[PDB]
Amino acid sequence: MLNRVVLVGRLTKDPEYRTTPSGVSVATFTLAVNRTFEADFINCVVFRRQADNVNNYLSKGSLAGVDGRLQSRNYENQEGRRVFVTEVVCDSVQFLEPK
Amino acid sequence: MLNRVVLVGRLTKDPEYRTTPSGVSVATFTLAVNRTFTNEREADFINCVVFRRQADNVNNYLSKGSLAGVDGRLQSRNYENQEGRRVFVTEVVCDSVQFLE
Amino acid sequence: MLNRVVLVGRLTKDPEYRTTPSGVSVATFTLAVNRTFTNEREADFINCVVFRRQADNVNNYLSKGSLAGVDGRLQSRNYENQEGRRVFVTEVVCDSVQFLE
Amino acid sequence: MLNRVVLVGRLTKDPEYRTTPSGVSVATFTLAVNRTFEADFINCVVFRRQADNVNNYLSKGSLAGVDGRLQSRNYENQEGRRVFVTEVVCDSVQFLEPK
Repeated sequence: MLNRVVLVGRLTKDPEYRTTPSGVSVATFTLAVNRTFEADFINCVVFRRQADNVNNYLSKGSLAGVDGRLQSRNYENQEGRRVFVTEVVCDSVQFLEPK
Repeated sequence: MLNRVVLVGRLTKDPEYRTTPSGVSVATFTLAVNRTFTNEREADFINCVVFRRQADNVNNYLSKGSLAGVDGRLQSRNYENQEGRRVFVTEVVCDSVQFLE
Repeated sequence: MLNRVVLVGRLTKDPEYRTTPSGVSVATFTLAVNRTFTNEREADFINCVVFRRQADNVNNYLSKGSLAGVDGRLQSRNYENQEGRRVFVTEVVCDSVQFLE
Repeated sequence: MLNRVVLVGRLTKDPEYRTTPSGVSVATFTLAVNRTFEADFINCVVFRRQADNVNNYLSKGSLAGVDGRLQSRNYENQEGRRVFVTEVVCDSVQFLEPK
C-alpha cells in the first residue's frame, strides 16, 4: 500500500547515530518544518551508509529534504513508560545547503 | 517549507466523530498501511485526524476495515497526561480522504 | 533534490507490456485521476511507465479500468518524431504500483 | 482521487506571467530537478496572488520547493501542432533561498 512522506525543514540539533533493537545502525535527526499558515517537529531515521552522509553533511540548523515513508513503533522508556512514535524512515536525504 | 503525506490503507476501527461546541466536525481513525518490503510483511499504524466537511464524509462512509486514501500533512503536538508525564504526539492531518471501496 | 509523485486512478486501457532484447520488462499505461475540485468534475490523464518485476505484475493483474496506486518520480525526455519536430515528454516512472481492486 | 507531487529544484530561467485560455492569470516557471543516480525539467504553474510572490522572489537559478498536483492538457501551438503537456499545478511554492 502507498506510504510516502516528503519534508523540507531545518535540524533542531546535530544528527546522531543509534542502533536499532536488532543491532542495525541508523542516523537520526529531528526536523523543524515551518507551516504555511508555527512549526512541526518530525523525527527522521536513515539506514545504510546514507547515515554517514547525514552525520557529516548536516548539523543543527541545516536545511534538509527527506523523501521516505511513515513508520510506527513503540517501546518502554527509562522510566518504564510505553512511548508510541511515528517516524520518517528516509529513502533519501537531500543536502539543500551545501555551503 | 514542505510537509506532505500520502497514504493508502485500511481503518483499524470505525472512525470516531465529534463536534466541538464551536461547531467544527472532527473525525479520527488509525490507518493500517501494509509495508511493501518483505520482512513476513508487517504494517504501520498511522493516527489520522480530519475536520469539517471531510470529517462529515468520513463518518458517513468509512468504517472498520474500509480501504481509504489520505492526502495530508504531518503534525506534532505536546500534552501532559493525568500522571504528569509529557506525551509527544505525531498525527497526519488530512486535507482530503478518498474512499476506495 | 526531491521528486515524488503519488497518484490513485484508473487505467484508461490495458497496460502495454514489452521486453527489451536485453531482457528488461517494461509496462506503460495512462492513469485517469479524477479531480477533487468541482469545475462538473474533470480528470487528469497521466502517462506512467514501470520496469522489471513491477512491470511483470502490472501486466498480470491490471487491465482497462482497474483502480491502481502509483508511487514514483516525474521524468522528462526529448525526442524527434518522423516529421522532424522535437517532442517534449513528461511521464511518471513508477517505483511501485499498488493494485487496489 | 489522490494526486500529489512534491519537488525541489532550481529555476532554469526567470519566472513569467501568462493567462490561461479562460483569462485566468498564472505564474509559470521550469524547475531543473537533479536525480539521485542528470536532471528532469518540470513545468510548474501557480494560480492566485501566489503568482506575484513567485515572480518577485524567484529568478533563474533560485532554489524552490513546490507542493501540488499533476494536471494534463493539450493545445495547438503556433505551427499548428497539437502539444500534450503534464504540468505541476502548485498548491504552494516554498522560497528555500531567501538570501
